[PDB]
Amino acid sequence: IKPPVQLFGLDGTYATALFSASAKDSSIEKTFQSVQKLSSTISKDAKVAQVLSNPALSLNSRKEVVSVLSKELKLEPVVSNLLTVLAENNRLSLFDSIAKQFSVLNDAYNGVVEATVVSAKPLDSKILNRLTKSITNSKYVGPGKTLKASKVNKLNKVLSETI
Amino acid sequence: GPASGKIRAVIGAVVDVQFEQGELPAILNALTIDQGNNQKLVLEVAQHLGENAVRAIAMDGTEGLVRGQTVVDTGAPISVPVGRGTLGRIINVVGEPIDERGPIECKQRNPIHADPPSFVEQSTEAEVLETGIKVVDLLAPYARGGKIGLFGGAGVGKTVFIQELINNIAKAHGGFSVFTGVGERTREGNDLYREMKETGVINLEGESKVALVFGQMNEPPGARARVALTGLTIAEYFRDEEGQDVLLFVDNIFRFTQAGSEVSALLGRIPSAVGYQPTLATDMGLLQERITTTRKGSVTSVQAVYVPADDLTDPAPATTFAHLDATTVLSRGISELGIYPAVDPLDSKSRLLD
Amino acid sequence: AGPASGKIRAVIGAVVDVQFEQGELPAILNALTIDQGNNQKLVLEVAQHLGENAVRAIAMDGTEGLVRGQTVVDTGAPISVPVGRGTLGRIINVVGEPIDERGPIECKQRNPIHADPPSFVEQSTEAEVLETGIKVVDLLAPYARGGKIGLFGGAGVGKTVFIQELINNIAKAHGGFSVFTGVGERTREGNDLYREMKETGVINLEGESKVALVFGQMNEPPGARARVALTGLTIAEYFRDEEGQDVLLFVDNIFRFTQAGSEVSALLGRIPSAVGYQPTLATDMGLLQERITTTRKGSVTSVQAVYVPADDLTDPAPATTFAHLDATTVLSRGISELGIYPAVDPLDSKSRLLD
Amino acid sequence: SILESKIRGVSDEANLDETGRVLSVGDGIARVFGLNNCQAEELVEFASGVKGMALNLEPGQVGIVLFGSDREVKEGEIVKRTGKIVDVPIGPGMLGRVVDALGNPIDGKGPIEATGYAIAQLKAPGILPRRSVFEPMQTGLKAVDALVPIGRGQRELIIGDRQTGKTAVALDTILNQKRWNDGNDESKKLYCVYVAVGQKRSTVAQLVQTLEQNDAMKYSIVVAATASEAAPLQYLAPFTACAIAEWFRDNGKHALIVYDDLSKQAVAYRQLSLLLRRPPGREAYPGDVFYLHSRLLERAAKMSDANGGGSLTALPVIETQGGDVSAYIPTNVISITDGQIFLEAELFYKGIRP
Amino acid sequence: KAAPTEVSSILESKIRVSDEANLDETGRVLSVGDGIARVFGLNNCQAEELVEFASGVKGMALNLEPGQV
Ligand SMILES: Nc1ncnc2c1ncn2[C@@H]1O[C@H](COP(=O)(O)OP(=O)(O)O)[C@@H](O)[C@H]1O
Ligand SMILES: Nc1ncnc2c1ncn2[C@@H]1O[C@H](COP(=O)(O)OP(=O)(O)O)[C@@H](O)[C@H]1O
Ligand SMILES: Nc1ncnc2c1ncn2[C@@H]1O[C@H](COP(=O)(O)OP(=O)(O)O)[C@@H](O)[C@H]1O
Ligand SMILES: [Mg+2]
Ligand SMILES: [Mg+2]
Ligand SMILES: [Mg+2]
Repeated sequence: IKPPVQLFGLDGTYATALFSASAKDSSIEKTFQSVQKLSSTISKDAKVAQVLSNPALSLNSRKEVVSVLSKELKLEPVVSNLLTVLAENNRLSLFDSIAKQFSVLNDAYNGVVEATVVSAKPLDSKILNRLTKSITNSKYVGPGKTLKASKVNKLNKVLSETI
Repeated sequence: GPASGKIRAVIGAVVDVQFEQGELPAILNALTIDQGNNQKLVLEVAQHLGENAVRAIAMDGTEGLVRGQTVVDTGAPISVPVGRGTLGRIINVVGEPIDERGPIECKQRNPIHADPPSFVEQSTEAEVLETGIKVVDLLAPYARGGKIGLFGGAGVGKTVFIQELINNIAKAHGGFSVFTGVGERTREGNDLYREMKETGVINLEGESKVALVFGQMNEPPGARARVALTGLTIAEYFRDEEGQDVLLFVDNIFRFTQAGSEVSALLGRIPSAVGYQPTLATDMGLLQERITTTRKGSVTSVQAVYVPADDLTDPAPATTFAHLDATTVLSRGISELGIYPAVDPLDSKSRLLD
Repeated sequence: AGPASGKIRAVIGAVVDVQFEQGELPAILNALTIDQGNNQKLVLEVAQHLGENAVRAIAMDGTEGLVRGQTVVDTGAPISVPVGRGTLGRIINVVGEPIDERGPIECKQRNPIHADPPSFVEQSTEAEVLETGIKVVDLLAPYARGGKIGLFGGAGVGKTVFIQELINNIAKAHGGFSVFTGVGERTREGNDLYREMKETGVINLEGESKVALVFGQMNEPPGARARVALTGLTIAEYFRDEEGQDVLLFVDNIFRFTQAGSEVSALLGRIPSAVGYQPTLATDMGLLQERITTTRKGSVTSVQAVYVPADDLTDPAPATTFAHLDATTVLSRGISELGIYPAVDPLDSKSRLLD
Repeated sequence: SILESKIRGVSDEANLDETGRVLSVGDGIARVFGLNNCQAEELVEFASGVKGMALNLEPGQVGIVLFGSDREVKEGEIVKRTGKIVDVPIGPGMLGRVVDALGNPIDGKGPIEATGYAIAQLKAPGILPRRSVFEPMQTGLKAVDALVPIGRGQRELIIGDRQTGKTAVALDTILNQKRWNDGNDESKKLYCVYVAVGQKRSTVAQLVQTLEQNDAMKYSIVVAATASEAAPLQYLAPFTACAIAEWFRDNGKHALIVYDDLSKQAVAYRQLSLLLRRPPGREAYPGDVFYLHSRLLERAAKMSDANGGGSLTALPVIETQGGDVSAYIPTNVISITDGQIFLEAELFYKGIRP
Repeated sequence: KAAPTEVSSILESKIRVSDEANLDETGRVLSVGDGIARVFGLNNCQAEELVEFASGVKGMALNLEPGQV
């Protein structure tokens, strides 16, 4: 099963290949919380980040990081198989790219995205995009909206072209 | 227990060996590979790709090797037999005898990869060497103990020039000879051994004074490039440990640079001029500097170069002209007129013409 | 202050990749300062942007001594150079600094080296002849006043002697100021040109000068040689637009500008063209030749000298500059060996004022 | 936890600040994983004893070029940093010994009495610290002193083919200065600086023996740089020889450098750049081919009276192929030097020497 | 910046059970073009060995790398 989200084709195919086998028997909600624990214990920790950029590893320092971040962490399903495929193919240096592509699939097929003005929009999980944008723009413009560039730059360029 | 490895990739002569242990092999190290023919294989390590894996170059055919075979390391380089036991026998690139006369009973076995002489161990001279030709004793005179180059194209007279000089100078020189043919023909190797036995150069039942080294163009790329290092190791031991005027005869010298260019594309190196290797001046300078005259003994090198499609501006012909004292270029235009041989007087120069 | 500080991530030759923050990255053709160990600095011009909060910069000096992770501050604008009357008589560099040991250039304004050329409506055509003094230049291909002049020739034919002889009889009696900007010259040619102008009255150290000296030979790296043409043309363009004077830009040689860009084009991620050249040969040569023209504010007689590669006019650096020059003084190597001083071709030289 | 997983595994010490681990090495190149505080063109020392020069600095690795043999360097070796750049020895005590490309003595006379430490890649002189060439460099030849006379501070090229008079013109000018160097006039004496790059082992020993017998090796620096070493040693022979001769010109003496040859230095720089994963240019060479020869020759200029009054003469020999001067490396060196000496092969064979 | 062999199609077979058929002698054709055929498998296949496709075309395994042939 391939969802219509594209997401590049070479670098973004790591999380898309594992999402097909993980979408059976309701195993998609547990993969979101387990993928966040692997990136938070290798970045801001200064302990297990001694083989992130080095070309050593080799079985010893490659299989010990996948077992310590699954047994004592928070993994029991097929979450331990994701780190083993990146250790033998030399792909442990880009762990943030594999965890960021997994959260984009659940937000696209079960919610809205994009933006609008100022900050973010609302990203509702209704159905159509036209019926949800008109009901959320009137409630967000009144509440808040401090409004603290684009309209001033377009007016100055039109006056210089006619002179 | 020796260092055992596993084959990971094999593309022609290049065979990537992945060692399971942390003690990986060094460069220019002989590696063994058992198969099933009472001969095994000889693989020389070239570089290391990393991740407990080094790219090796086999000296024979790699047909039949599967992914995951046992690769044992010998711990040293490709050793060969040296001394007086190699005179009269036909050795190969790995030091094994190919004359069907038993094994070479040698006392010591020196490696094929060794450093050349330094600046303090060199010895220069200016002794002229009489060859017998009228175009060589007046134009470009050869020097005793130096490097002689017989350049020329195909069909001009490169193989006939080295055969005529060895039958009138090496037969009464006193020292031992070293005829190491690299990139020759199949019929040239058998005809050279039969002619030297009837004249008194190689005696199978007596005393000999000429070392023969096999290695034609019928082998792979690893055996042709390593044929020059095996023949030069036997001639260097007779001039340093014994102190004798050895005579190294290579035919041809252009096959050493052409064999390394075909295997340089699979090792990761980029191509150079006319599709050659990038280390052309480094590989040719390491082998030509060791075949010189030192303080313990001299070494008259009489090699022959092959012009690439009749062109002296190639990367394998112009780079070998700066490491020879006397040059003998053979033009293709004078060979069709009736000149025997086609000795070009406007191109052959030497350092003893003073 | 909000200075855009960057970190050096890669350094191979003249190209140096600097990694900055997200959103605070500099634009193209921006000067990047770098603190070294001496009292000077390491100027680096941003060429392209590789992405991921990183842009590849080209150093204008020696790249030896830079480590991975050094501070790289951005100036915010391009390579500023000193303009006005203060640059006359002093030896300026590619970054706008003095190299004559005569103190700093007291300039009130500093214009950038990277600027757009003139439009089609601001061009002013002319048909005036300029007398040089030679018998073969005043009869065959006459030089046009305010146009581009190209002295084509090979190595050892007479390219450097042709620009020096014309400056001692036309630039010394002109009303405007000169601008001798040498790019890709020699070490001995720079010292001999400055000493000859002081004894004739062109460059006065204690009086008034009318000749701008811009250093930058082949002794530096590839970044300073390619940026030497833009730094020297910025001082001559200000005297013809803001002041309104007939400037005279002397480039020696003009062929060194195209060869300097191809030396760093292989390390920047570009494919090679013909005869080992860069793919942007016609785009880089047209952006600098169109700005040294004659507009409605003033004229600019460019007397550059093109160097043919081993006497070959069919090269990509010689044939591309023939369409942006009015008078072309092509020299031949066969007439110089017979005794003709100089070797002026009477049939190969053409001009637009020969009507 | 993160602290409990590192106690049962992780790695050891080995800081990557001043040291590094070699991940891959071969064909002279050596990719060292680490060295964050290492500057560009810095001297690196491996664990086996071979020196290195980090020329390519990436974000994950660091390409270092070895100055010797890569047979002792393997994967995982420690590569320490010296903290300085590629420097060499200089001073008045270097006259009389055949030094190499890094300042080490190769003649067997012990240590070199160096008075300072100058870098190899130094900046050339400006237009304000240079004067006109007014001194006279007596070469000894009657055909060179009357026609194309050279002076102290100029760069005279010596183009020509092999065995035509390229190396003979530079050797005659150094021996002709014995009449002024044996006296007491320091302003008329000119120290020689022969930089034999690309030559063989027998050619460097023969040239040093002829100068010592004619009382000329006592005030001449010999830079030994044979073709049997690495590509980084032969390419850095021009920058190391120019730093030793620049000490005499900045004090009040005259120097004379002889870069023999200019064609051998261009082939050594393209071999090390092709193995470091870099794009080539024209004729399978690097992009900065013309900038490498123009920067080393621009430093040999005559200084003014406020800088000491010294000068440095450059004698670069260009090895041609059949008299072709319209090549890539031939036309680049002829348009940077102040004149050239064409050595044709037609008049050299008839007897008109040179 | 990446590598070949296991990619998309070849990377979704080792996560379950890549057995059934004998991969030592047979193999799946992953790519074909310019007179070549990148077959995924052939572990026990020797160098310069004769092969056969599904349509009846013969083949010769030249290079034998890890994961592809
Ligand atoms: N002195 C000579 N007189 C007549 N013919 C000769 C002489 N020397 C060589 N040849 C001819 O030159 C040819 C050389 O053949 P071959 O050795 O195969 O090519 P190459 O010399 O290029 O290696 C021989 O066939 C021989 O007939
Ligand atoms: N009018 C002239 N009379 C005699 N010789 C000249 C004249 N003009 C130039 N030359 C010669 O031409 C040579 C040019 O040298 P150089 O400037 O190095 O090369 P290029 O002119 O190609 O840049 C000088 O050595 C000079 O002797
Ligand atoms: N004045 C001279 N008289 C006689 N022979 C000379 C003279 N000058 C040079 N030679 C000869 O020219 C040869 C040059 O050899 P070499 O230096 O190896 O080549 P190149 O000169 O091309 O570098 C020497 O062997 C020498 O005998
Ligand atoms: Mg033959
Ligand atoms: Mg010039
Ligand atoms: Mg020489």
